[PDB]
Amino acid sequence: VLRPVLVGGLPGCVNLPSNDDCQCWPLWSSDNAYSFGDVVQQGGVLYTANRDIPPGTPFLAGDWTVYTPGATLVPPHREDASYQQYQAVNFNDKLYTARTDLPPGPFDPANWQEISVEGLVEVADSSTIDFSGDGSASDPLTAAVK
Amino acid sequence: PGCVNLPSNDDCQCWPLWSSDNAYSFGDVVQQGGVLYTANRDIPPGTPFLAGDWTVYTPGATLVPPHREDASYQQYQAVNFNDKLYTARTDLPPGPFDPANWQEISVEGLVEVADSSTIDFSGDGSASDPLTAAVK
Repeated sequence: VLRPVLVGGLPGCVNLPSNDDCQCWPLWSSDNAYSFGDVVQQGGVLYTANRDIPPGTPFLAGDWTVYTPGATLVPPHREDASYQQYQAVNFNDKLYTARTDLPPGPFDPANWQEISVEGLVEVADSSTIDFSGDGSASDPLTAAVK
Repeated sequence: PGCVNLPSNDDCQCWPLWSSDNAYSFGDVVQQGGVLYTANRDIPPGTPFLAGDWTVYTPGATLVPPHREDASYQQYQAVNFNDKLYTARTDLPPGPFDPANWQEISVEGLVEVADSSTIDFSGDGSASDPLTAAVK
């Protein structure tokens, strides 16, 4: 129900928020180059990059990604980023780590650390009859021409 | 200056302050008691500040938390399950684990002791750089 309000009694009947907080994070703008993994605000939501963006491109939704500080991402290998030392990345489903600061370019195994473990490759022979064994017993290529 | 007509100019803060009302999702960041913490699971509103759900935040870190059933995950988020490394295929809602979504495995790359046959030669150890190349 509506009830009167006296003089100066306004603050009791209504409450006011606080002034606007500072935009501590930078603001997206097409006049800036961006490297892999930077941070920007746009429309009240934080975002991060996925590739070296040259200035002038509009805000393509395919480039950026939502930013959630508590997550751990392992993006698939890409031919555009500028990765940092000890940077994780997925290639052909194989984990890897950069060795130094890498400028863009095609994948080059010479610069990426790898972990290794022995395995047991499944083998069938078909027209390469007698394909059998693996690398343990030193018999990975038992096959012969059929 | 007595301007009640206007909102009260308050101090400026650049990190969300915890509350009992705001709903949080796995990974959100809050400021509590002058310290920064991070969520561990989707928290419905009204819950108190249970100490078993918020981890101390340290930006330089890098974590691989165990898989859960009450979390929301983004594409390519990494999780540990049965002592194995998994990565999500697409953003997921809360739910039990299933191989369909998560990347089957993240693996390393084998090595092998090649055998030279009498008809065709073998490769070079199957390492990512020297692929196993055979000739006649």
